[PDB]
Amino acid sequence: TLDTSFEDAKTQVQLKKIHSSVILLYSSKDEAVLILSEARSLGLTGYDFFWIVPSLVSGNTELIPKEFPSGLISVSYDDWDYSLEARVRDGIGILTTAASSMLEKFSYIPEAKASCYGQMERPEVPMHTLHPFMVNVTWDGKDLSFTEEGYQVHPRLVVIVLNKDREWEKVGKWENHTLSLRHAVWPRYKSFSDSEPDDNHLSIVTLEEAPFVIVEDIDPLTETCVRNTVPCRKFVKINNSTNEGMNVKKCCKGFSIDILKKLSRTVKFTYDLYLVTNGKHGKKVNNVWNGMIGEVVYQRAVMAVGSLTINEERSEVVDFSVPFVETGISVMVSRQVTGLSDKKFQRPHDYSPPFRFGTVPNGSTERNIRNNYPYMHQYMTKFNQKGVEDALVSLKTGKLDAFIYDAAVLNYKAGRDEGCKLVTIGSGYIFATTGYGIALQKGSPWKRQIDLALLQFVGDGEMEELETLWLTGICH
Amino acid sequence: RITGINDPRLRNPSDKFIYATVKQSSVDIYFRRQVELSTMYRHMEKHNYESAAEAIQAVRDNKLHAFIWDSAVLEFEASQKCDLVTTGELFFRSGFGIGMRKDSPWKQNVSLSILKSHENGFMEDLDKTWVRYQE
Amino acid sequence: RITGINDPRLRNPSDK
Amino acid sequence: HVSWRLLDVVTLELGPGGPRARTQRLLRQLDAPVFVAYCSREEAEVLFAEAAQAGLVGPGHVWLVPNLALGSTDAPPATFPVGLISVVTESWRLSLRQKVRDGVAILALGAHSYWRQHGTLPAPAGDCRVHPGPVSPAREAFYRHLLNVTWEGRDFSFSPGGYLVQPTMVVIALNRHRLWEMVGRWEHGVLYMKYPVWPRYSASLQPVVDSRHLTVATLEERPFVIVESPDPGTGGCVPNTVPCRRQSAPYTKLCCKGFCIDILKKLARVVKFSYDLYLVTNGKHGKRVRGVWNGMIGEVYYKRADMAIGSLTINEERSEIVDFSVPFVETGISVMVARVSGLSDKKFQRPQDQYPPFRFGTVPNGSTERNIRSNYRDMHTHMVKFNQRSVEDALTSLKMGKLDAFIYDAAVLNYMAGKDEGCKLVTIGSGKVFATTGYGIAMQKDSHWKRAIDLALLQFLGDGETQKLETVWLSGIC
Amino acid sequence: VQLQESGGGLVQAGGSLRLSCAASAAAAAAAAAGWYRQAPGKERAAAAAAAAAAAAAAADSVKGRFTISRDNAKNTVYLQMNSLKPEDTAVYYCAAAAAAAAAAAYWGQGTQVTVSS
Ligand SMILES: *[C@@H]1O[C@H](CO)[C@@H](O[C@@H]2O[C@H](CO)[C@@H](O)[C@H](O)[C@H]2NC(C)=O)[C@H](O)[C@H]1NC(C)=O
Ligand SMILES: *[C@@H]1O[C@H](CO)[C@@H](O[C@@H]2O[C@H](CO)[C@@H](O)[C@H](O)[C@H]2NC(C)=O)[C@H](O)[C@H]1NC(C)=O
Ligand SMILES: *[C@@H]1O[C@H](CO)[C@@H](O)[C@H](O)[C@H]1NC(C)=O
Ligand SMILES: *[C@@H]1O[C@H](CO)[C@@H](O)[C@H](O)[C@H]1NC(C)=O
Repeated sequence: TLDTSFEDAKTQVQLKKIHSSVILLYSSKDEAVLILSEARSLGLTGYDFFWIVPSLVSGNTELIPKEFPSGLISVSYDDWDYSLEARVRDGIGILTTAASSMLEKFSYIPEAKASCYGQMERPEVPMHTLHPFMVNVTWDGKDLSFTEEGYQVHPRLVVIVLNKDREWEKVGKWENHTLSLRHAVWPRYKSFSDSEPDDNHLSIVTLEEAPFVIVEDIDPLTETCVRNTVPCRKFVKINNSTNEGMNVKKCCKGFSIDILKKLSRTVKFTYDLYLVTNGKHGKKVNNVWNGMIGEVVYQRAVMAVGSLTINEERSEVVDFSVPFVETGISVMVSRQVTGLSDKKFQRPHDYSPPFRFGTVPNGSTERNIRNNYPYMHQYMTKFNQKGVEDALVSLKTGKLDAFIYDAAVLNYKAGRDEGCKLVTIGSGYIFATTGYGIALQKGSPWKRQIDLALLQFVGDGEMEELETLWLTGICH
Repeated sequence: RITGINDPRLRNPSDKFIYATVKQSSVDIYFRRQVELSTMYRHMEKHNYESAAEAIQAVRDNKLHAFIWDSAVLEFEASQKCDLVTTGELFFRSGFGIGMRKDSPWKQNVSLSILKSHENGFMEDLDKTWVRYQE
Repeated sequence: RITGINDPRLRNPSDK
Repeated sequence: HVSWRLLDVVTLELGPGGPRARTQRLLRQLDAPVFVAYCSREEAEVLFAEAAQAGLVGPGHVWLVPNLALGSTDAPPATFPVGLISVVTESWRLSLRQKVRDGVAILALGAHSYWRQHGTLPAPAGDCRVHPGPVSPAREAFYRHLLNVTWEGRDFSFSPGGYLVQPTMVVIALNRHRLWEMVGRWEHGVLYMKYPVWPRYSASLQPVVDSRHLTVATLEERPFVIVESPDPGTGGCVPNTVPCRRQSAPYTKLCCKGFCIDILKKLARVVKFSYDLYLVTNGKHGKRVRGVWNGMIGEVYYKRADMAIGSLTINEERSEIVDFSVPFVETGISVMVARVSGLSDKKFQRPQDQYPPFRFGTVPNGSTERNIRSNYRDMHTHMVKFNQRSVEDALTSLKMGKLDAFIYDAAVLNYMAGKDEGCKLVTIGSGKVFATTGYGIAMQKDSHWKRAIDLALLQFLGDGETQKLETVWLSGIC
Repeated sequence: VQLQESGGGLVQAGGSLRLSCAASAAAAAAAAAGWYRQAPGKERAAAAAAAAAAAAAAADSVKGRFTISRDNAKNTVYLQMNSLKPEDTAVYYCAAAAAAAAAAAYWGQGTQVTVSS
């Protein structure tokens, strides 16, 4: 709290002692002009801050004063679209109907005072007032019942903002205890001009995959989910493509998301997430791209995280950071060959009937596999698996015999499994060792900082701890 | 597989062993005060009993796999009864104490009496009477 | 009987 | 070396005349417990008067100024708030005769070192009117040879710049009677101080002890507390250790590390209090010789400290006078033997058979000594011939065979067998624990600090880091 | 929201044009604006983009022929195109995405640009 009596920079002393984003204040209109004026000098009117005010602050006017930052949240009653005549008509009905209920109930006459009270007030005192009958009024499609203190329980609150033209514009409505808003995510527009760096608030795209990133529906106890988890706006393809299609808030967690949550506590980020639309990772076909790689090349999001594989083609168009987890490709079989040179893989012309491969199409390995020797892949064209879980059960039943995919996830699936019946060939044999990292837009200044910070956590012994929680070993 | 609290068999949910406690107890608030064990907290809140000896009979009836409780009570029940085994060793230590309303006129004598009992040693004699020799 | 991260032999040093 | 958070930097016009308002309003728009200022004598006067006017000279703030200020060094000016700190060179209190003798000695020693090199005094070059002279090698060599001297219990080694290096100066401050006095020395990159804490002064001569800065006592013992001398690697000791002074006016700066030190360091941050740690003088834990209580209990009972961390066992005798917190580790009486079935065994109960003459422990002046003396007269009488030098000599004697059994605290013996030559063990184990109790934190009677620290320590123990500290500092091999 | 595209016509090869798309909204600071091209027989293709931060990306296919610009004060993005070639004959479209909303792909009626001798 601040003492206006000391109207000098002593207030700025107490005011300077708070560092945070959202500031809430409760003061009068005249003092509001001065306090916001002082903040603009120090810099709290910056682009990163949010001001929240109650109704009484400048609500009952159409001419805004100066020194108020462009962009303000208030919940008021001003009722932009309502009319006084509408309010008066409701008020008149409250008068007549409530008195009608009391008068007709007991033939009650509302005895009036002979004048304004000099002496003749006393005889009307014993007469019962309308309070027992004025608390409850009906009609007009609204429970206009009052209370002891004289405030309604069914009001008409609205939320309103300061637009660019210094003209108040309605945003959302409050009715039947819900927050209906015309805005899904915050607009984040600037303060009063001549101060607008606006170089922050990165957007991030992510895919739902193996334990790197996991998606879940929002818990219905409080329409949110437990702390230590980040919300993310998943798109949908609507119901039967009839119409609409709702951007549904559903928080998501996992490994890759956790690392940036701790990462952005030392680089001061502000972030939002939305998942993918089409495809799984991406492929450069017909000289065009789609996927997260496609998203970044067209500036959909400055950053891009998740399960992303570093490779020759990918680094040609977009830059990559220093990898933090080692991986590659591997093969998984049930319960009889040495590897990429094994003669069994060379030709299916052996005495035994041919066996099959998993080799999920439209991936990263397939493009790499095409590069060295083709004849295996045209064999793989005949039989292509789908998904991940669908592939493993097919191997378990005996529809396939040699599943090929990246090792960083096969070791997990073999670990958290039943009976340890599935293993990888050899002692964790690996081919074409490769790392996983975070890709950023080309030429961005984020390059040096994001690299240095990511390397620092590796030294502090944090990767081991985070690995253990989401990389468990049951068969180990 | 039964061991201390490090295994994936207890770290991750599995139908081989079903864990539970008694509702509205210290273990509940202990497991509800850690973000890192939300899945375990939800699994426990899925179903739990409200009893002391009934759960012992149920596990003795091969209906329940295993559950967790205090040290002295479990250790006495295991040895006093038949065909019971103590799993592992303690992980979180705590004590038992007499509780009184805040600012009571009895704090002073109580502590000195307790320490006098500890010094004389017939509290150990009571322990010998009740939890030492089952004959 | 040595553990790289932390072992009784190595965390606490002696003549051996 | 350290983070050194810096608040802000301000420059202001300090002329003899002008409109004060711009500087006056700005100066009061500040908040920092420590100020450093650099200016001239008149500037010092005007700035200090202005600061005294706009309320920045109370007991809460401290001023630092370099040697450029303070002028005479012999005349104390007015308007100076007591507590000003500055640094001046040595021999300030000496006499002019001493200084001129020092200069004569410097030049004479230079010449004395010189004549051996060349055989005679350097040629005297002097001409007011003529002003000749390009670079002359002989005088240059003389100047070179002049740069290093010694003797007279000091040093004067000049750099290329016209100033001496490796200096010896003294910290100076304004005493409570408006008089200059010494505070701290500085010799070879290490620093000292007259006081362990900074007093600060009220309006009157009486200082304000104020809140916080709790006095805490301890003594050297098992790895709960370890005393280590500072190492020359940094002219001290590294972090993860806290400086500790061995009280007895002069003091040598040690720094102490251990279990209790770690728990105190962890506790300090949450409740946000200040502390200074100092060792006990008389030592030997606690005792009551006709009401003359020594050790940590003696220190805290006579209102000479605020807390006494470290090894201490809660019992009936001690708790009557001094309040305690909750325990944090388990302990009690145990028995140690070379590689008996309890206290009530006839061997310790009936010392009358001469064929197995056993031996005991009983480090005197011990907490358990009072218990064993109060509960069993015969054992106390027959325990006179017992080894008593330390928790170290007993182990050696047992490894020799000069004794048969050892009795002492539990949490220290069970660790002492953890890392030992071979594997010397004890009886059945934790199942043989007598008068089970714990270590605790003592505090002065009737203080809010007692409740605050107790609740904080309960919360910490419920958190579970105590197991981590135990496995870091209380693990053994055997 | 709704947008509106205009600026087309017939211009000889090597000429220039100024296409424009505009929409109404009080938050116009934060919208990606992109240009799409779809010729007969070919799939829709990206041409030029503008980011929220203020970066410009140009497709390598017809790089250097045109240029993009956005006015923060007035809600309209107009595309300045130069050195026309017959390969550019198509109907250009304007679009926005994100900052709220759903069903995110927004397409105008269309403006046809014709390049020929
Ligand atoms: C001060 O330093 C100078 C180094 O030049 C010393 O003076 C010379 O020391 C060398 C050592 O071999 C002698 O051979 C020369 O005769 C000295 N004169 C010259 C040429 O510099 C000087 O000795 C040092 N201080 C002391 C302790 O004497
Ligand atoms: C206990 O501490 C006291 C205080 O330091 C020690 O005092 C000695 O007491 C014995 C008699 O019990 C005297 O003969 C010595 O002259 C005293 N002084 C010293 C320096 O030993 C005592 O040694 C400690 N132990 C006992 C059993 O009292
Ligand atoms: C995989 O590629 C085939 C090629 O015909 C395509 O039909 C299919 O939609 C792709 N699946 C993806 C990208 O998920
Ligand atoms: C503790 O006991 C004493 C014994 O006389 C008596 O004063 C009272 O019962 C208790 N005193 C306090 C202060 O609790």
